Amino acid sequence: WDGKIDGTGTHAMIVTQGVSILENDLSKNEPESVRKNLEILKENMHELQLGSTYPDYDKNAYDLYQDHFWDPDTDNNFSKDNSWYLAYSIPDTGESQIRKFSALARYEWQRGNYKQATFYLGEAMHYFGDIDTPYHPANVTAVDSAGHVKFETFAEERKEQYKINTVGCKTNEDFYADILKNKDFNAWSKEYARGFAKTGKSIYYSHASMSHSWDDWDYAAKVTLANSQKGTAGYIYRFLHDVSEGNDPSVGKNVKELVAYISTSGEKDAGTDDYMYFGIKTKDGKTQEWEMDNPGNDFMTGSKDTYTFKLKDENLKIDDIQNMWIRKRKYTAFPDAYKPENIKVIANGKVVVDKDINEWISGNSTYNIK
Amino acid sequence: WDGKIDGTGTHAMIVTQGVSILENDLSKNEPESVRKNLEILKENMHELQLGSTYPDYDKNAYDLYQDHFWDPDTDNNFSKDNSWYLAYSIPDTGESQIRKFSALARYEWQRGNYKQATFYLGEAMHYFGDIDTPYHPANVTAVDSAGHVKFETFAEERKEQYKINTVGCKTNEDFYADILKNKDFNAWSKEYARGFAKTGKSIYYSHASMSHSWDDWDYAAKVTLANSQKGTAGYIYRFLHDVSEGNDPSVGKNVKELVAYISTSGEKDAGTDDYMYFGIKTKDGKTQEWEMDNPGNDFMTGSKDTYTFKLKDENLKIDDIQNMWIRKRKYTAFPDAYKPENIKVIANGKVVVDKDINEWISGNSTYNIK
Amino acid sequence: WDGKIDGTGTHAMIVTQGVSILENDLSKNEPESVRKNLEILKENMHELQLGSTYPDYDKNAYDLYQDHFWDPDTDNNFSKDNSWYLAYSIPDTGESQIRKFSALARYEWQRGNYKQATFYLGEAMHYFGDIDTPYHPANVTAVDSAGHVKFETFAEERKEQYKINTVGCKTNEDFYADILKNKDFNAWSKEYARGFAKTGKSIYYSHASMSHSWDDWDYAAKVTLANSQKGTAGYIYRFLHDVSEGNDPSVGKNVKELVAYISTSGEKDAGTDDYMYFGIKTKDGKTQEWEMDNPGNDFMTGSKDTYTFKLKDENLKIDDIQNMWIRKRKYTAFPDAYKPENIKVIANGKVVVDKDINEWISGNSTYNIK
Ligand SMILES: [Zn+2]
Ligand SMILES: [Zn+2]
Ligand SMILES: [Zn+2]
Ligand SMILES: [Zn+2]
Ligand SMILES: [Zn+2]
Ligand SMILES: [Zn+2]
Repeated sequence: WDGKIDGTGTHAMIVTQGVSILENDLSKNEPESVRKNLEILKENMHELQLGSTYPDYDKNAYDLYQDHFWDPDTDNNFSKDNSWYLAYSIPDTGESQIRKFSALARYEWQRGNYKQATFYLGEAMHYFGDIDTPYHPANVTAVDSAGHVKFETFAEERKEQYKINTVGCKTNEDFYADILKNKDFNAWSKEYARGFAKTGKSIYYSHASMSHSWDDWDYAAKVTLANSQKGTAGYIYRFLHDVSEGNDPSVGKNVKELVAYISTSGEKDAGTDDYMYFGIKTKDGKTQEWEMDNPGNDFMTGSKDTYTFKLKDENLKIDDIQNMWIRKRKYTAFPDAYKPENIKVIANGKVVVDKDINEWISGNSTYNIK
Repeated sequence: WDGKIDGTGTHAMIVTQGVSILENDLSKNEPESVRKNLEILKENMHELQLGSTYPDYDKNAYDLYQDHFWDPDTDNNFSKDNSWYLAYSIPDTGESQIRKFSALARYEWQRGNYKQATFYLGEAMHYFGDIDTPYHPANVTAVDSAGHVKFETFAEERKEQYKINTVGCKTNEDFYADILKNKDFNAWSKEYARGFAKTGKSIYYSHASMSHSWDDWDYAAKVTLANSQKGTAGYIYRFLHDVSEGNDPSVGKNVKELVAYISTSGEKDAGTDDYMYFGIKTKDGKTQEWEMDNPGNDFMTGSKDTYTFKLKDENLKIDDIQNMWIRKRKYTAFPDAYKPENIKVIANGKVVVDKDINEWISGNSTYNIK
Repeated sequence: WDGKIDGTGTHAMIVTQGVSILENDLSKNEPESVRKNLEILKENMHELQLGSTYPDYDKNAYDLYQDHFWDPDTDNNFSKDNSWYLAYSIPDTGESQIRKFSALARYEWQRGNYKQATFYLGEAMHYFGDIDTPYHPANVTAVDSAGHVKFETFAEERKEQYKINTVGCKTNEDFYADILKNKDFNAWSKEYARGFAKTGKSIYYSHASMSHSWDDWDYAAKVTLANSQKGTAGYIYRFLHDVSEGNDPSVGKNVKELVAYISTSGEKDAGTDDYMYFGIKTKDGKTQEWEMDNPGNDFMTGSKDTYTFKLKDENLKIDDIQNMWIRKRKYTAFPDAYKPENIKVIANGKVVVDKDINEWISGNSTYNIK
């Protein structure tokens, strides 16, 4: 969808209505922790709005230029195993960005950093809104410097007519109750979000592609903006329950993937053009390394980069992973020292590592995170 | 496919061959009721032919302009639940039109209205033929006022060379026998039709898209017109067995959806621009309402409109639904009375309500159907 | 991918690296038969390279003009049953060409014809490489006389930077060990290859379609060429194990399909324009015939044509099929005798019939193969 850097536009309308929806549908029986966390979120509405529009205007989204249109099966295809060369990091998808930003928001909320938690939650909802956008051509025709297309600017002009204020039921029944059933957030999210995204692709073909009339486009905007608002209210309800009840979604499960979220210092020359690798060592002395490389320019000064790693040994638990590190390898003969500010490592929806570094890494060097 | 308003063209050839196929393959052991109903259908061939081409030339198909090309997974995506905002009616698909017109044909046949039953059966086969048409671009390039494209007009010129006169086996064996196995018509139809539609999408990419040669196009027309004729013969065989044996496909199952087929009187000003809602009330006093809104202009004078409703409570049987109604809500301050001629409600492949109304509904009023 | 008729280019690089990969990853425990067959393959590298590029420059690929881009679900859709008119032969797909050429290579290797076996194996890998090529528009824009597109010529210029030399593990662990688990080669191949092809379609939409930048294209070439090389090393490892251990993948299973690979003599006028049919007769006297017809010109002088037949009776074993034949039917009144040189029939991954003919077939005649 469209949105503006000041926290206005379609994206901000969707998360604003998501909270309004929950306030209207919130059952009388919901626990007081959930009701109290909803009021903290309401206090931080402006951050939720900024978060919701930010990803289209971030720099780190690899110089470029933004395109937030994926085939709905991308995430599923990338999860398969066999079909990915394991030494390469997996690219970000709208599906994986929802999970990463969700894990970050839960982590921040729990340590009492509500401003930052809500900004991250907004960013998760941005990507959910994008995967529900009914636009799936092979070749994109962008009309602005932030990578939006005409269907989104058309909906933007008309956004106020598509607002909804209830999902049709209270949070003790059907839609909302089914969202709490699966404890594994990542597993739930993958299936839940995929349903909305596939319906958006069907609607692209039947009503929103460029050959369709303006009436069809208006209809496509109405139904997909109502699906966006409903799906968004569902994520927010799930979020409130997870942080109120102190749910850990990672509890017990194998570690198939690890996600690194790396913040490079804003200091002049802190970025690097050398090869960077992430590595682990398990309890039984087996190791795995990965290349950290996304399409654009990785590890630029002041960037926040995301790398997703697929494990070869699928039977591991988080507690089996004893050590982790980052390793630099010189690309040229000329020094290009690297200064990370902080690294967060996420496994099954939990931030398991949050380490401030703020040290220069030079030459061919291995920096131990743990 | 192409077709003409007088019951000629590719569509009419497909249903004509569908009956010819069944006459050739009809086993010696088929019951006399099936054989007798086949002769009544043969007597009404002209209606089957008109029905088969009519939907491209109907008005109510929302002013417009017609496009009968859907992604094969549309129906499946729309059935999911979670991914549809329940207050909105679901849009018609080629898949859902086959089920609606099939239910109407069975209903009419059983009350001895063979002309009308066969016209409805033709209309069901029109939509099956369309979903088997190998044309699935994101953007459609229509070449006539009825929304046809060049692949269909190319096949139209060559239609007589693609005719088949047998599916390769008798109705006591394989293809035909498997069609009778599943008693739930709607469930069978969904899976059966989807196989032909997906094969049509594969063939679109390998042989029928515009970059392919004329030889490839001819091959695509040959195989997909033979699949259309075979699939059509199968539906007709299933129809003959269902009406001969007095099968009820709705028997026992939960009501997940309700379909309203509304005929608005042809009387001047009978149509309306006010908001229209459909509603039910179950045995335990729980209610649900839906907005009736399709992309074009709903409830126009003399129109026959179709609305598909998704139930929130998935455990209901037909006999649990005690009352149903339609409710009007004024859009402007100026009167715009509405006059329906008849409403048919369909649940799991059965016409459960068939009520003649022919009364003016005004103001903000609730009209009880039952 | 691109490639040249002299056994150079991207395709040849992929199969060359596939062997290099296996040499690096080959476990110390692999049996000496596997190690010895790898050295015979290394001796025949030039044939593996020629095989890998040949299919883009063959004539029989039906005059035309080549297009090796399929939707990933094509093979799966064609296997369904119900959705194919059984009297017509099924068209070739990248998926089915991998299976056909694999069966031919295994057959040749076993009779000691290593040159020809390795050339066939190359041809199987050509088609695997194509289905892993991330290019899936509805309409193709070819830029050379062999049907290549700009994404492939762009990767061709840069091919040397994308080479990999290991899959990341030894052949005693994970990736490689899972490849030997399923004994039914055809079943394994269908699922294995489909994973790579679906990932290629996702990458087409996110990075390789024409609207994406050059950086995105470079990234798409890197990951998909590494997937091609990895998948290719896996097929080659499977091949070495199947021929070393004398595996029969057909053992026990029902015959759902039969594949005919027909070589027409190079003699002047050996080809034919008459209708050609293939037929069988089972132990219980039941027969089935099929039309042999592909989109282009079938049975041209010196051609090697492939026809895939779907059986109606799905419960048959290979030993139930007693007789097979080819039947000619005059198209015109003027003689057009046909001279086949050899017919190979393949069932579940085994060459079950290999008959030299080299006899003229005239008029309306049935030629018994067995
Ligand atoms: Zn957006
Ligand atoms: Zn976006
Ligand atoms: Zn049509
Ligand atoms: Zn139509
Ligand atoms: Zn190629
Ligand atoms: Zn090729």
